[PDB]
Amino acid sequence: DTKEQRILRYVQQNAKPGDPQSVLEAIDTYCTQKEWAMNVGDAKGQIMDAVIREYSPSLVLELGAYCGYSAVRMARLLQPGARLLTMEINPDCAAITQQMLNFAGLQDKVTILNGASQDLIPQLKKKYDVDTLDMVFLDHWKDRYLPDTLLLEKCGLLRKGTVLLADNVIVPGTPDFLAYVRGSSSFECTHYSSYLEYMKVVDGLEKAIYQGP
Ligand SMILES: Nc1ncnc2c1ncn2[C@@H]1O[C@H](CSCC[C@H](N)C(=O)O)[C@@H](O)[C@H]1O
Ligand SMILES: Oc1cc(Br)cc2cc(Cl)cnc12
Ligand SMILES: [Mg+2]
Ligand code: NA
Repeated sequence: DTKEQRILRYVQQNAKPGDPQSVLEAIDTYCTQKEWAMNVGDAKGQIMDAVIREYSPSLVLELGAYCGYSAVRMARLLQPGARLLTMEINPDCAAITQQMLNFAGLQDKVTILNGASQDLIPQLKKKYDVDTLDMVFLDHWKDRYLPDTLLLEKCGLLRKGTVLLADNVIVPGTPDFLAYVRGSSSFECTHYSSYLEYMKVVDGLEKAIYQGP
């Protein structure tokens, strides 16, 4: 039995089926009262909400699903017809995420892709008929942010206006990623400060808006 299963079980026992809000609230309650887990969380969730509302992406890509907290957070604000693709390398996490989406009633707006981002990204065009992305949420292994971003660039999946939203750019930290996007005229960056309450340390998100090549 694992932490992630315990989270899922707490939700099935306490949340209301078909109700994404109550699912979020239960995950936050559990991970705040019983055992911490690396969900983006409610504070950073507020920033993610504002971003989705401002840009109204029709096609979103998430890197790193874990227990589905962030997938549920975003999918619940998507407009009719909009969709979320989420890539998860670990099949145990994809399973928990799938069940979390099922319980929330969001399964028709979200598609889980099983694999490593770098394996799946070059397949997006021809296998999943993607033209370009409207938004990408990066929240997988920190060493992957930069190479995957350059890979997204090279496969031609970004367009002028595409919103990159990167979590944990301070802790554990993604210095090479930040240096690249902040350094580059191809991206316009904003930093959103946020505090990780359990670890009592300042973190943040970076919003990088692509300008084209
Ligand atoms: N290269 C990669 N491709 C796909 N998934 C990856 C990956 N590297 C790490 N992961 C997955 O990314 C997750 C990071 S935690 C993701 C948290 C989630 N976004 C939330 O806030 O709810 C883990 O489940 C891990 O298995
Ligand atoms: O939000 C987070 C906090 C900490 Br600490 C570690 C994380 C690791 C991953 Cl892979 C994704 N998110 C994380
Ligand atoms: Mg994170
Ligand atoms: Na910049």
